Amino acid sequence: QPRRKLCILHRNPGRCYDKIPAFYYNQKKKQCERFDWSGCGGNSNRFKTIEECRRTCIG
Repeated sequence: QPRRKLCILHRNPGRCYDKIPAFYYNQKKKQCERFDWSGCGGNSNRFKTIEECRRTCIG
């Protein structure tokens, strides 16, 4: 599947009040998608740019 195991993690915004535009890898759809990261919490399936998501999880 994806290149790394962090790529399978379920998307998680965390529990803070910010809304930071980021990407995560969507295993089910096989693509990088947008989400808003809250500023704390979350898991390592989160990238600042789509390019970063793509290289890391897709190639």
